[PDB]
Amino acid sequence: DLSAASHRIPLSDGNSIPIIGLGTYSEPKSTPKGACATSVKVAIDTGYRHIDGAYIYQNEHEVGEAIREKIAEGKVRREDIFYCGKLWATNHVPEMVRPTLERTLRVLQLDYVDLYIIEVPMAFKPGDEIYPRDENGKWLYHKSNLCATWEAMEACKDAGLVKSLGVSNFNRRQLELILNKPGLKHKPVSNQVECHPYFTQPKLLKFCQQHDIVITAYSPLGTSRNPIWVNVSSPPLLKDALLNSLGKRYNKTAAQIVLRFNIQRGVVVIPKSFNLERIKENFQIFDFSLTEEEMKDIEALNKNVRFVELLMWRDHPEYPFHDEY
Ligand SMILES: NC(=O)c1ccc[n+]([C@@H]2O[C@H](COP(=O)([O-])OP(=O)(O)OC[C@H]3O[C@@H](n4cnc5c(N)ncnc54)[C@H](OP(=O)(O)O)[C@@H]3O)[C@@H](O)[C@H]2O)c1
Ligand SMILES: CC(=O)[C@H]1CC[C@H]2[C@@H]3CCC4=CC(=O)CC[C@]4(C)[C@H]3CC[C@]12C
Repeated sequence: DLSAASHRIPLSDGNSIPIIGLGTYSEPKSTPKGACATSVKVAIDTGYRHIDGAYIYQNEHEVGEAIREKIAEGKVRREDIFYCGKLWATNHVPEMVRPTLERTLRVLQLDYVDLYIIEVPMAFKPGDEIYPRDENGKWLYHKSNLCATWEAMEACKDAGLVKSLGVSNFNRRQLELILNKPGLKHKPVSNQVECHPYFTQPKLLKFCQQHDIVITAYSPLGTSRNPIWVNVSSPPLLKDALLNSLGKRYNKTAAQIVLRFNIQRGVVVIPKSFNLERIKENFQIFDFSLTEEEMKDIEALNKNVRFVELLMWRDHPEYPFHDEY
């Protein structure tokens, strides 16, 4: 079915998305300059055809540098590359959407993005600062209006600036808001959420499937486990007994096992790695498959505990993690 040379799955709007991609978030202060660019280039050489980034990751220019260099040398045509960008909370005001996308296009120095998604359903105070916090370190929110922001996203697709529209960190309620929006033009084709064996997203996955929405699993390897923002109550996913046990059976690492798990269930995975060897390791998941019994035992590992809770925003009206799914 899926192979290293062909692993794109269809999107509801007629487009397709490579089932695996390279995540590009990396802690700014502790990341060498050019590391992201080198990684994207290595990923493209390894066979990746999907890159996931965000202006707020502060390396979107490196991502564009790498993509342009690979297109320039003839390694791939623009049409063979799939890039997903995101609209941060401080840019949800309708009039700000298009200018925000245009900036990303200018940073990448490309004509369009394959996918553009609302980064979080929560809106923050519009401005230069991506993390609005007053004197008391308190967070400066902003009234959200997903429907209105979505209409502005639709205009971007109508202008040909982006091929597919989607969302990230949206719960069932927030997804219905768009899906049932009066006079909806473009339905979201993807919802990027935390997904892995410890948080399988069983109910959100089935809901999305009912609406032909494809799920993209961010933090598919369980995150970098940075205590500054990651919930480490759960043990390291890649140290899991079953996952490592299964890895031995197929002579694959636990990481490869968890990635295969999600793609086999139709979930797009975007593992991040700026390490030459691990970039290629994560791509080696088409030369084997898991049995239904193993798939069930892996899914049974779900703990319903998120590595990415973002508790500091649990008070925001659009906080998505309060609801069951
Ligand atoms: N939309 C959202 O709200 C949201 C939130 C979080 C993340 N994301 C996106 O999702 C991407 C993926 O998630 P993430 O970066 O949080 O996490 P992740 O992909 O789950 O894990 C990354 C961590 O795993 C390491 N790693 C990679 N391959 C490995 C392997 N085979 N064995 C052992 N360790 C390995 C990486 O280190 P090395 O680099 O040294 O290999 C890094 O520390 C992001 O980079 C971003 O593009 C989106
Ligand atoms: C405020 C703060 O500490 C920052 C540092 C690391 C940041 C996170 C880095 C990863 C990330 C990627 C996204 O696409 C959405 C938001 C998140 C989940 C960021 C939310 C804000 C954080 C938690």
